Amino acid sequence: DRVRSITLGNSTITTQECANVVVGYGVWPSYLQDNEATAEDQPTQPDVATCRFYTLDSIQWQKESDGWWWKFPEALKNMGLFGQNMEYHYLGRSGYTIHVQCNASKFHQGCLLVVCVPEAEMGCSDVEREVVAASLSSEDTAKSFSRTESNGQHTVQTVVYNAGMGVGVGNLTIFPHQWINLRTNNSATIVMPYINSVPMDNMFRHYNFTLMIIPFAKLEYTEQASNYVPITVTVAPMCAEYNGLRLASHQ
Amino acid sequence: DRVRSITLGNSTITTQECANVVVGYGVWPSYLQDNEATAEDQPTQPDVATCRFYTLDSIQWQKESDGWWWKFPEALKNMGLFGQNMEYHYLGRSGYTIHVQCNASKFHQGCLLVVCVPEAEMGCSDVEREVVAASLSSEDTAKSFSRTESNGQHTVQTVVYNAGMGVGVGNLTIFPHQWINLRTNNSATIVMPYINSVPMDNMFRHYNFTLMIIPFAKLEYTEQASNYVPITVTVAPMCAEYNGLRLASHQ
Amino acid sequence: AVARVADTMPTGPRNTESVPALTAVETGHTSQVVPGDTMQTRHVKNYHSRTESSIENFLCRAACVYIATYKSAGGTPTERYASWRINTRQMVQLRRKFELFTYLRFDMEITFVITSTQDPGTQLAQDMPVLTHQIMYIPPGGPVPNSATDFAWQSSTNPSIFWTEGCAPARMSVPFISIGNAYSNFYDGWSHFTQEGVYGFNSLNNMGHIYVRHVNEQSLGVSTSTLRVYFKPKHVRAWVPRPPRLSPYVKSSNVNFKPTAVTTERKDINDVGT
Amino acid sequence: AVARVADTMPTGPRNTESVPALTAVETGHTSQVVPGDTMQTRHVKNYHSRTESSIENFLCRAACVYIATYKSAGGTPTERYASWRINTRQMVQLRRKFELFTYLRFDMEITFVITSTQDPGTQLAQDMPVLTHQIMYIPPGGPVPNSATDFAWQSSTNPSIFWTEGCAPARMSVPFISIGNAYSNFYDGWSHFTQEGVYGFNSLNNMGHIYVRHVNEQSLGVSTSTLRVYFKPKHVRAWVPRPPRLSPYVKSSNVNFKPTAVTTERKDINDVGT
Amino acid sequence: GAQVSTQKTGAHTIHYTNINYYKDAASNSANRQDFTQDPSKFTEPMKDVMIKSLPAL
Amino acid sequence: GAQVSTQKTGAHTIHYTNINYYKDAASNSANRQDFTQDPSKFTEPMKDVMIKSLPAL
Amino acid sequence: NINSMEAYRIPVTGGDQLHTQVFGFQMQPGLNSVFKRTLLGEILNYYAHWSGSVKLTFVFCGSAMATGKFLLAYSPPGASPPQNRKQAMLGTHVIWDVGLQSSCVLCIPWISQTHYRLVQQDEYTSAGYVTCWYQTGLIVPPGAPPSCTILCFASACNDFSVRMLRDTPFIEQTQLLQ
Ligand SMILES: CCCCCCCCCCCCC/C=C/[C@H](O)[C@H](N)CO
Ligand SMILES: CCCCCCCCCCCCC/C=C/[C@H](O)[C@H](N)CO
Repeated sequence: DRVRSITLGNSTITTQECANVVVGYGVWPSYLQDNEATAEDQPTQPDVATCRFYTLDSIQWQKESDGWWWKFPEALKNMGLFGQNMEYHYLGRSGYTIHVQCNASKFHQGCLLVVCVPEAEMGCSDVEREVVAASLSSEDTAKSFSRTESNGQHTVQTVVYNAGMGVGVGNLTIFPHQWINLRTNNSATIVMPYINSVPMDNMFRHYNFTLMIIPFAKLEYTEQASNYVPITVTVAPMCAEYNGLRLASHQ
Repeated sequence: DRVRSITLGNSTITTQECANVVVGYGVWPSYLQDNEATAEDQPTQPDVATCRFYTLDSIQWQKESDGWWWKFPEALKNMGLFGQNMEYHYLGRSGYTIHVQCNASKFHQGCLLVVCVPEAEMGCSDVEREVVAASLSSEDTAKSFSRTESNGQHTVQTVVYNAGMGVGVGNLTIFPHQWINLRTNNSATIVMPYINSVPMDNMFRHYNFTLMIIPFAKLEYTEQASNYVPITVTVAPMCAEYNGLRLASHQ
Repeated sequence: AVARVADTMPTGPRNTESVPALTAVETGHTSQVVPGDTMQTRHVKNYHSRTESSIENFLCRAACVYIATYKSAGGTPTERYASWRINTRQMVQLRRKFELFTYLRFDMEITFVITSTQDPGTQLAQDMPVLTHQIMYIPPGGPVPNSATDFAWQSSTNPSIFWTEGCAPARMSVPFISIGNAYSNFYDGWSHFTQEGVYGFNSLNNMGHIYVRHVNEQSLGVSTSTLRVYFKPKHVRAWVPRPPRLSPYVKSSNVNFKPTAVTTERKDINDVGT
Repeated sequence: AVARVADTMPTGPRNTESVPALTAVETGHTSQVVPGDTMQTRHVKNYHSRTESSIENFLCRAACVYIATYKSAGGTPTERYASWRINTRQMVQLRRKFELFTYLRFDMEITFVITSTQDPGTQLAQDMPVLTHQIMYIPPGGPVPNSATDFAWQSSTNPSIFWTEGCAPARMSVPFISIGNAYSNFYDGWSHFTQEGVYGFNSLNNMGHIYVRHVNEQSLGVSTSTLRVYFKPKHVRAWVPRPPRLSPYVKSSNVNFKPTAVTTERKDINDVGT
Repeated sequence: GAQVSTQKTGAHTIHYTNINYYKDAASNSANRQDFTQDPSKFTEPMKDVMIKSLPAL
Repeated sequence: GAQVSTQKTGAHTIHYTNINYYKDAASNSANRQDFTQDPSKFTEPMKDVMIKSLPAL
Repeated sequence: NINSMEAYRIPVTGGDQLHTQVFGFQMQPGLNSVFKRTLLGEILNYYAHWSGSVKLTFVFCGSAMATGKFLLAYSPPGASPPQNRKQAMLGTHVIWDVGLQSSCVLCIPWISQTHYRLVQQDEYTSAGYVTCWYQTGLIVPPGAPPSCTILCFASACNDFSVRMLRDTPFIEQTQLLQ
């Protein structure tokens, strides 16, 4: 069916033209068991105050646009009380729910690829050098891809067909993905569990997964139609818990 | 027995010369039941991240000192994650545990009265006027009493024998109280439950209770002894929960 | 049997409302359409299997990971032994096979292939006994030998293997020796909590070093030797498969690249010839 | 399973008279306080073990104990063979591991690693057969060979092993051969009853000697060889653990030292940086 | 100790013997005959089970 | 002679075989799987058993 | 102070107090100037990996008429080290009242994302800091010594583990000892 509703915390999300819900690699986000845990102290578990939908900034799908990416959970640094527990606790563990919505018309056309890339290590633009943190993820805005080659000395290689990683951009469909076809679809929701090699990790020096939105089939329309087609991203943490409470840093 | 230990969260408090534990008006701090609750939405319950011991500032018991007061929960505005949930949630409900410690010697002497006054409405110094909020409670320091009459136009009447309220200072022993006699005692712990007429209340415009420390028998010593006797206050919230999550204000 | 492939069940003509070919990729779903839905097929008993395509049969083949040379000369004591911070990034044929997966947990056999020669110049040997090599593994933090004939070559706790030339290659087994629960091939993050330092997997690589030397002086001439290390991962579990790499590698500590074309060119879009 | 570590049982808040943190070191007692007494913990199932930290897994690793050289020349017959009064004090890496315990009782495997070379000079060999070495153990009091080609190299009762170059290293097993009931690493006392003589463990070391030689004349040139002895103590029981040593060793028969600082310096007492 | 297992032969004396000589589980031979698979996690990672013959939307 | 014992594996065909070939007890392999311990002799070498929760003095 | 007995002693003093730290060091039991040469850190240097929870016991060796209270804090490595008692009260801390029982065990928990930490640590497997601050201060009677001495102890709990034997980088030699 095409109508869904996802209620988390004090916030709901209603859609009327939905494809389905892709759920990670099969499993649902849950809490850390006693069989796998290694932190000795008691973990905190804020149910409603942390696990709720946060709406990020809006971008503009232009006719010459090529792609964007957000790195998580760094994109929700100043989003409510989820970002306040990250500063006070040394450890964190959470799953997510990534709702991406872009409605245009019956007369517009286009396509998007919404992947969630775990451990998306990204390559620099000047080889024999290294990126900096200010070039990987902005504070709330989207870092975009470039159609041509990136010339910078400390930026990500933001070419689009190599996906910023050195791999084929068509082969990104292994990861949990949907497609926003403006002919059939309106929104794309992806539920990602906690994917890491360690049971918990500090969510300041480790981007857990990267959300990429890439238009494979570009946007065209007619001059009678609208000329502003925005994309909005709404991400909710799910089953979040923390350890290691100390002073806030930073700040 | 004289040795106790109170463990809350990731923090413990050890004493070796304890009187007892006064527990409010008989009852223990607990969570709000479904029989009495009026807020419809789900409340948050941070166990370890909020309900733990917070050490306030230290004062100096001089030989001519007369008293201090702290208003709660305004004194823990910038204390950890307890103060971060107060800004984000419109409603709050918590009990407390007030450990006050002052060790001097076998050769010092003195006495203190540690009361917890629910709804301690305080009188201005210029009658036919009204106090301001900056004169009732500082950001972390203690507001003190004066031996003489207060002459200010917008301050509390900080005379000590009227206790700043218009009542007798000897009759403050109705409230949950201990005594730090330096002959027999070293610390004073008081467990206060949630005392209000409403089930929950916004903890910015309503000081729930005021902690007062008043020396009835003053401090004297000999010149061979130490001349710096400080008092330290350590307050832990207990069974804290919140409702009404919105934007942080303030700030 | 195990683990065979599915058979094609026989199919006749049809005129149905249940069309299985028409689907929707927008849900992020790969279709389960077998050939019996779009054409008439016959009952064949497919006896093929996927034993050669499992994870354990794909990775349990030894691959070279380093090539190290060292001398037996006099002077320049850095050439009298070789060093290796342990990597799986220096040789590309095993680096690309590992980097199809994000995480990996396995045991390993490690085979050392040492092959020597005689160095030229005056005052040659003309009668030499066999050579013997000591291949010491130093866990992270141990005493590093500054040269050959050092005190750190005693190895009372470091595992060392002694090997004379002419016999079979040396080989031992190593368990899953990581700190975490999987060898992270990719690490999207930093080393310091202030988002500064070393971006990438090079901060997670803390496995130790490998030192190899000649235990014999000789006393007449020089003979170089070439240690080649071989890695065979066994008892392999793997998680989160990645796309295979497109651009060629540049560095042994980075995923840095230069942007390459997606495929090789062809003449036309409809180029069924020739 | 065996031998795992204890789990942390879950803990809530408390207000008790039973304080477990306050103790008294004056009784000479190390406290049994687990983290559940001073903070709230959660139930984790700790699956770690202490198999790698036992006595047998700590000491059953071979370490070098001697390095001995000998010739095949003509003239100076003391260089034609090597000697060793058997010690565990000459190489430091095994000396420090033994000296964490006062007493020790074990069996042993002893591996000999012999590595030769060709000595320089005129009239070289240019065609030599393989070398063979005889490694005779003389229990205390036996006939000492004065040189190579002696009558004492018959060894009708002394255990000897003959080893050609090019094969695997020689290896045999030795039981607990002490006079007492434990190898005393430390001996606070003398040798004579009048409190005179040799103070220390050097009077208790009566284990015999080890002699190694070439059984072949050659008849053309000289080839030096280097015997390296390796000790692996197995079936180990140990008693009375000692503090590990701080100052570096000087002598092979003494605990004499020079007074060293207790640690390395740092800038301040409150030096949490950087 | 004699773990008699079957060899690898193609479907149209097939048994072998194997002893574990060493005291460590990392010392064993490779687990070349574990042929499990579960491709539904990447092919069908949906919340609702999708039928082929029924329409998707 | 076949002393079938268990290998070393981590808790979330594990048996090996061992023969004693030589006539001496010092000829055997190492006793790497004896994991007993008794730390009370150095941690609590007291005459009276001390309780944690009860005070020492 | 390393060529004397004063390395093991902590100075505490009289007036007034409490704008000063008592001591402070990183939590690195195998690689630190503080406690790699102790009994715990000497056996740790024979291994590469370590795990478990570490105890710290503090004896007050002042006079029997001296009072006092201290704050013994431990901080996870997520943020900057604390500079006063307002930043150090948020971490794991106990409060030690000096009395008839003259010891207090601050038990550092095992909080990390990995099951094991390296002995020769780095920026990845850092464990944090251990600080100590005055809660109230020393109050002595007339005729008593005004300054005292605290001793520090370190040992392991019952869930400590080591792994991956290696040689210690603590002792060296050049030639054979004669
Ligand atoms: C002289 C005796 C040599 C003993 C040989 C042991 C040394 C090798 C130990 C390390 C090998 C473990 C496997 C390592 C794999 C890579 O590091 C991972 N893919 C990266 O995390
Ligand atoms: C040519 C055949 C050689 C046979 C090899 C046997 C010689 C070695 C016998 C002595 C070794 C026994 C172990 C000795 C240990 C130390 O002496 C003790 N730690 C000191 O008391």
